Amino acid sequence: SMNFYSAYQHGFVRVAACTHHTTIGDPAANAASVLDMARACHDDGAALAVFPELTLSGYSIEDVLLQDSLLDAVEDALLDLVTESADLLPVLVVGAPLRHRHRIYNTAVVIHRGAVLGVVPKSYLPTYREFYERRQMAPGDGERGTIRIGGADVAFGTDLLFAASDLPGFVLHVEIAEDMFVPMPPSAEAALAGATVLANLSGSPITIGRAEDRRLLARSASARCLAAYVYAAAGEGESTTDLAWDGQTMIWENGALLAESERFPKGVRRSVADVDTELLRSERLRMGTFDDNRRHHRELTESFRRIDFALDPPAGDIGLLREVERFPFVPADPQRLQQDCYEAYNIQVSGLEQRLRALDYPKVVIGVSGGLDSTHALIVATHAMDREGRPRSDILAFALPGNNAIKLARALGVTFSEIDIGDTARLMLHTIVTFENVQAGLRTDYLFRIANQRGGIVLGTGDLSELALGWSTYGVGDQMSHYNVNAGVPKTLIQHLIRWVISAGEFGEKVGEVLQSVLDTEITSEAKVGPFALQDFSLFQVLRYGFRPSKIAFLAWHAWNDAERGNWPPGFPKSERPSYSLAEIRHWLQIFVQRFYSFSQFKRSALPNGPKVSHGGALSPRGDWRAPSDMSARIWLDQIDREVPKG
Amino acid sequence: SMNFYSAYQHGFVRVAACTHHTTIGDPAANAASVLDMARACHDDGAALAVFPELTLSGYSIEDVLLQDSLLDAVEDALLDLVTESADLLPVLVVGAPLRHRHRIYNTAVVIHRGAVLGVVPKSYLPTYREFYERRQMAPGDGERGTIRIGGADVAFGTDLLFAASDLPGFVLHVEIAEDMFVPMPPSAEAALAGATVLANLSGSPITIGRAEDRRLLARSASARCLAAYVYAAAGEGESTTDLAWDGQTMIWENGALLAESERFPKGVRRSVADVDTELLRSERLRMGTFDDNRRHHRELTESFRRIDFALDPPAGDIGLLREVERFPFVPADPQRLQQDCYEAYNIQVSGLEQRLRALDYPKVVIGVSGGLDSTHALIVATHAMDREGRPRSDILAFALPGNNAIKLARALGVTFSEIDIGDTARLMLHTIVTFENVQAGLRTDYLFRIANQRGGIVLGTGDLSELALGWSTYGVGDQMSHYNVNAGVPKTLIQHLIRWVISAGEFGEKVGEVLQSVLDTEITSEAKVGPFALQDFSLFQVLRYGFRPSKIAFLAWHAWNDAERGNWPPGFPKSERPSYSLAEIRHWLQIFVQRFYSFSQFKRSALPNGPKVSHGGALSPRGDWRAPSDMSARIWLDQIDREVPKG
Amino acid sequence: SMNFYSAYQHGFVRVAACTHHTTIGDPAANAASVLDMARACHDDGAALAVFPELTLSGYSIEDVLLQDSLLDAVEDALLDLVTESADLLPVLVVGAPLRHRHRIYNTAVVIHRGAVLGVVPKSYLPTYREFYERRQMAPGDGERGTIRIGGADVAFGTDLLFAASDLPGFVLHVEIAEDMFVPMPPSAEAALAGATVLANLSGSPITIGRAEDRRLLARSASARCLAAYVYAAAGEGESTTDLAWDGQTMIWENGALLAESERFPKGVRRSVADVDTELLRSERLRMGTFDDNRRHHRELTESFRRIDFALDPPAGDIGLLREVERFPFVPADPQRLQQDCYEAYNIQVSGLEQRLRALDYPKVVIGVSGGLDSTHALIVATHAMDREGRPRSDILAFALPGNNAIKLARALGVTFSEIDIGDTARLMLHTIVTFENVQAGLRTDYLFRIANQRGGIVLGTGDLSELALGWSTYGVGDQMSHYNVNAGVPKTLIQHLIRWVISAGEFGEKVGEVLQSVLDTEITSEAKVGPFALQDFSLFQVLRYGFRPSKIAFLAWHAWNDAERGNWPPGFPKSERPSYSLAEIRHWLQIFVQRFYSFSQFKRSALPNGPKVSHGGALSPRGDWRAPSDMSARIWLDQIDREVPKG
Repeated sequence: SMNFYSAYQHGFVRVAACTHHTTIGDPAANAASVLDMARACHDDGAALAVFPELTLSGYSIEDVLLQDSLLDAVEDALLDLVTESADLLPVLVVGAPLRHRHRIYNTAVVIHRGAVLGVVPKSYLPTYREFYERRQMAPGDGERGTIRIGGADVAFGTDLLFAASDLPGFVLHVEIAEDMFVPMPPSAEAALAGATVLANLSGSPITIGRAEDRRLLARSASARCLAAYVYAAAGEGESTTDLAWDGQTMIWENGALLAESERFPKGVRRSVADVDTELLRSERLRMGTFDDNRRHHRELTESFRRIDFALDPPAGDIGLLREVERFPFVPADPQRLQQDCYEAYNIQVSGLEQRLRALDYPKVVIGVSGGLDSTHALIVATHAMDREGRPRSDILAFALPGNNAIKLARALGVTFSEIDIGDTARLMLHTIVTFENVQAGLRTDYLFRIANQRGGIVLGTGDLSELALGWSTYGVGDQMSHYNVNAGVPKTLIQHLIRWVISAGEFGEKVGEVLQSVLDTEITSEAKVGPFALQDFSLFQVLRYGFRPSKIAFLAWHAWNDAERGNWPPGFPKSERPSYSLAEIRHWLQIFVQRFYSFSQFKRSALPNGPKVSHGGALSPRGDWRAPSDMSARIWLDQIDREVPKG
Repeated sequence: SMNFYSAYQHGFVRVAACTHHTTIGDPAANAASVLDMARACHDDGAALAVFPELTLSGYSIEDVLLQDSLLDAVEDALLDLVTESADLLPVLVVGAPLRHRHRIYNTAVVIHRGAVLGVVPKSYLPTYREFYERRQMAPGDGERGTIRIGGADVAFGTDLLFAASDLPGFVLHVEIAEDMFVPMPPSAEAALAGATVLANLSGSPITIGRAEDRRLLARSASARCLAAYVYAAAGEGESTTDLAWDGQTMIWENGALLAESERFPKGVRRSVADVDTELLRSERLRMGTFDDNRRHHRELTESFRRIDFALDPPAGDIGLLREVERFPFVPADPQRLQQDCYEAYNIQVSGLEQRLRALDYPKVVIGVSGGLDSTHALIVATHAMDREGRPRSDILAFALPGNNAIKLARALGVTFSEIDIGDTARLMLHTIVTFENVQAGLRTDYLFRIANQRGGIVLGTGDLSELALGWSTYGVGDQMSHYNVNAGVPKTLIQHLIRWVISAGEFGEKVGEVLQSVLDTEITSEAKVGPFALQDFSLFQVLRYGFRPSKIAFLAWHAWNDAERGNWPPGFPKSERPSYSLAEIRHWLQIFVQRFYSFSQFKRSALPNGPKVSHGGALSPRGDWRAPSDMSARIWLDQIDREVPKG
Repeated sequence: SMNFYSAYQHGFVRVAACTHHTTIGDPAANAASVLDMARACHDDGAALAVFPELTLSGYSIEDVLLQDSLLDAVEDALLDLVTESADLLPVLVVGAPLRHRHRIYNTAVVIHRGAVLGVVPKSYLPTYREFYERRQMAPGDGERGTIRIGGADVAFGTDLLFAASDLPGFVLHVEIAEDMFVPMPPSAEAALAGATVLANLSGSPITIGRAEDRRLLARSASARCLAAYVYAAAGEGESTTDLAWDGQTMIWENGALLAESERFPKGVRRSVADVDTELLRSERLRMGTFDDNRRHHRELTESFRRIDFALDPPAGDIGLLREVERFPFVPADPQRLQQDCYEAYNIQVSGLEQRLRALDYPKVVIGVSGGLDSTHALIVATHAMDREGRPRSDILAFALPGNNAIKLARALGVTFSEIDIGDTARLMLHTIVTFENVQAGLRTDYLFRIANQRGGIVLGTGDLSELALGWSTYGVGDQMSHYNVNAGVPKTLIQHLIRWVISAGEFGEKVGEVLQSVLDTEITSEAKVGPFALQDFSLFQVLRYGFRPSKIAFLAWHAWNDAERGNWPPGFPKSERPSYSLAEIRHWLQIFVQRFYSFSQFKRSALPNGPKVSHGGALSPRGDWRAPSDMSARIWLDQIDREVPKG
């Protein structure tokens, strides 16, 4: 029933930061650039278009700001833009010097569908180094009430929110340039009062290092305020009597850069991106201290004035202007991925180290199959022992048949032994896929018994994705161990941790050759539960954000349906770059929500210790995931039936 | 009279962030680690030592926090540390769960010289994902009054400042972990109330990406709050039942990282750095909107309680724990420098572009000597013309004799002409170092006359360092031009902009060969005014911070006296790495303050347009530097006589 | 499209202060005098008519105020005036004792178009010396709410503003007599709250010195409150049992007297004047501390009640009731002009003195052409040298040919030398109106070279009007000098400074004869840029107030079109009293806005030091005028095309 391909119906809001062509001291010309860009934003289906500080006059005109003809021309141009907006989709946020009471104010005028919703004055006017703003303009901090524009009294002040009544996830707040650089910025109080999209109009003459400063402050605002931050600075056309300009625009969301434009461009530029209002909503739902901070500042935050507007956004397929990683646990960017792998590995190792110290260095018993998970756990166990100054021969590795394993153990210098469970199984199957659980259980039973006998503990090797799907023999089974270093690591990341270890090369070339052989042999269960690439994608969206299934399918389809779009991490030869149809994503998603929400929780409910690894979450019922073991997944399956097309 | 080699006498404060060895549930053991580290901080002359969240109990002990024997043992250990501090220099900030009224609070105890100065509870206790803090502990936001510790009632609450009565630049405020992550952090209000050093005790279980998050928030706090930010997280010893720890510590100052320690270390680590309290003071003096923000929140900021203590810091030579760049305008880090050069060049080019458009593309007249400055200006002029779609033959370059110049002009395809001023000079010297000003003036006179005749403007090529020192023939002279693209660029950066242009290679190999020849010929005036490396060093300290001369000499001596210490930017063969004695630095500094404060302002007072380039400042009297043309430098010279040793 | 001849369309508001004929204790008679005067105000197109304190009863009637028949008769008369006002243009402000709650109040009733807008009680009732007011009447300070008049509840209190909704520059506030004499008058808070026109109804028995006291307080109110102040006192008809009355009325604007009436008149009198609401608006726009004062008293100023009314003023030519000086820099009044010239001369001299001291008394090099500007600068240079005890022979004066100059230098006893640039020019024009810039440049080049050679500085002589219009050879040119004493002095004032110096006679009769010869020869460039009388007129309006071009043309046409109207300063024989048509004023104004806003700023952007002289402004880019060097004057030219008739 929803239009599945509509970004607006999935909770996105399309927003634009625009750098126009400045004609200093010519408001009709600045307005014609603005209108042209605003029409491009309309054609793109954008809900918001933010322009540079003092758009209609030029930022850089100093005492010209005070000339009656300049100020009159700004009013005439502004009113003409307002009439134009009757036919434009986006809210426009346009800068203007405007008269109010005794002075002119440096303002952002918020315009929508033929009306002015509000006028927001800059709160802090720098008057130091290259800035002289208090000479021409009055501070807006603490100003409230209304301003008279074109025959209407409209809201004026630095306490205004603009809330889309048909898009509750979109609540706009506006501030100007210096306002975001002070210790207590107006946007931070507005975020706590309910703003989700924070706009900044900037003039910002460019000097060496200044772009880094803008980025630092806008990025950290977006993170600390669990918000999108939409920034536009002035560019070509501002006076270069004493100053230069780079026209930078950028869009941040919760600390992530969604889009940015060319610095020092020839001609106008825009950043345009779909902000996920549900991502912002999900972060604020979970981070309770955000709301405790609002309650601490209740008087400050409860008094904002909320001005309502109806956006009436396009209902159809307008694409999705957003990078959606195929692997939420495996960043495509190589530098970022190296860092993640470094971090995961040390998490795993230091976790195990603390366990070994607290137990006065037991021997470590571990089942090794030659598979990715147990290969990597053995490497972790080895490094933990090395760092604790303990002999590698205190590692007791067991192959348990019902290849690369013995090679790897021999290359590491750990104690390797191979017990054949075939026979004990047989006497079991007699005294009482059955076949295949008896084996799994007898593996575990043995490992524990040897650990008892040898003064050791059992290290587990099962991974987070297996925990998510309940892929595991419950009880006496592979979940059970004294400490599982892989419990927090999703299957999709495991191969990269191994690659990272090989690249490290800190184990020497023989060990690297065996690990490489493991990767080559294992990479090329997924037949029952489907591709781990898709199941790890849904696990992240559910565990981090609680997104509904149709939202997850939509993100997954944009990431995965076309192998040529987007980016792939390192380690994917062209031939190993699969693409998935919506029918496939839908199928594996029905299996995901059933197994995750309903079937699998009981198996997780009694997990072994092991460290949390991913910022996306782990599944410890002592930690990130508290849930009932006895619930149906009916509503999630029904949501898929209702909202995700069959193909 | 001061001890010139004393970092404390130059306004530094030495601060330490420490990660100790956690013994969970054993306060006597945690306190013994703390005391050992605190004694190391004492030996280092540190004024402050901050430890991880809940130091005395362990952060990670969950319901064990509520056990009477744990809480009793924390009190006994805390009191014993307090008695120990009688003999230690630094203020210690140690975490503890402490009983107050109905509940325990997650606290930082601030300890100095045998007394507890104050107890600061955490304001926001996360209870989401891996955090369960509201289960055991009460929120401290809004709590005031006193807490009873060891027979004394001491200040308790999240409104405390600790001010060193003998070191006014050191005013401490403390917050804990999550407190810095909310939209309106307690430290931001404390900065506005007067805090200059903000401490954070953190537990912070480590996950992929989390260190980047800590960095983002601590760095941007330090920048937006014009403060130092001292952060310590827990490491080895915390429980790894569900979580891992990386022991990270770091020290930020105004957005710059001063120090950080090894992640996931074996054993304890500290970051130790000298914070420049005068840098923080100078930034706050200049950025008036910082204080406007305090006045907006007057009620909030005026009610902090200030607790005084006397530090009585070491008076002798304890070195300087701080990286002091030799070239404040030329970052040693290659990536940072590439960025700076990219930015300067585009500033210069786009500045000139706007001037050319506004004048309907005049011809551009430029004097070319073959020197660094005029070589680079000709490159800028060329690129500006290219970008504006204008013919290079509209550039009119003139050699004016009284080599690489004609080569470069020919290689660029601009119009080159060589006028010999020898003869006109002669008739001048007759009709009325004199010799050598007549020449300089006749150069200018000609250039303007040709510009008039040819429908053009004169581009200036003099640089910022020449403006700073008044190295220039005033009037009809080389200062005068229609637009100076070099006016904002200090001499020390010029050579690197040329190198950057060569590396760009966007002009082709012939032009690159000529530029390289310019560098080789020119690099190897400074005999009258001294080394530009030293004069640019002092210019930055004066223009950005207004530091007194003894402070400038001290920084310069630490940067420059030993060629083997510190880092050099790219482009300095081993043989070109000079070192300077204090006697030399003192000599050039006396010349600097006389020329800068007294002699040179009149020549700057009428400068041509050109863009500001460096975040350090430019010298436009319309911009960064407003000063009288008729003042003595007596007090600065006297300060040198009184406070800088002769050698 | 505007009616150019309409004072209302140019932002004037016509206001009247009226002294009526008092019939003590006869309200019908007082109302008939009021109505007669109000009809005269209507016929004059006045927007406001203010009457004396207690108009309807008589001020002086003491306990008769308390008689029921007196109070009833006041109500009946008041209601009848109110019905009459249905047909009158002006707001009427009429005094009445009115019952409210327990007492009568001394009130001003504000009446407009058939309704009572508000009733304002006197705040402070003097009861000392001849005043007994608290005996009969209650204080109004702090009273709010409404009063019942003629079946309507209307606003009552000392917090009322009356704002013309179709004339935003007209916001009225009313106070009574003693209210303006206390340290914190109600009108001062009303000005900060937005009042631009402050009315005072006064009874004010007249004694020796009292008129001076009224003037002092009303004048300084109008200045400190950047407002018009409209004052009317009672006259004939008040009881002379113990007191006399002088019927004074006056209208002040920003410290200037606009109009006043005959003291002790036989019959009624009115002051009627057009208040420039744009002048008040421009002063408040520029004086930021006025608004800082409002923000300091925010609670006080934000709570005024604003009562709106539509004036619907006459749209046609009603003349202009205002003295508009032909020379904003040259007051017509001889005493005022002598003072201005005394002040300018000492400004110039003391400026130069400080420069000479700071440079340890250099020789002073100056180009002397015999013209007004260089003649006067040489006199200034001479007096500065005399005052500093320095020999006149240290002045080095140069004639530079391409008469009165050598006479004047010889008469002063300075060192005179005549260099002929003819020849050096020639060799210049060869090595490369051109002709005529080469000369100007060679003048400058020489002067600087001689200054270098002789241990001196170059004094500039160019004037403010030349700076305004960019009349000057940029660069090496006549702008350039070490110190310009004329930089702040407009051309129109220069001749009067010379006349003043002659009258002083402090140089002796020979020098006076030469100066007189200079005036006679020079007085009788203006062919390219037009009459300096018109260009200085526009410069003042732009620099002081930022008025739009049509407003400037309107003022200039009223000042200049008829030589017989208005006043001329001293020094204008009948034959030298030009008049200008609107077509001429329009033509020179188009040239003015193009040169001033667009063409000329670059030449000013690098000005030499020199002191600000006129309260109207100077053009130092370090001082009064910060503006871009690269802006178009399109909007000002377009404003002229749209709004100023061709002739």
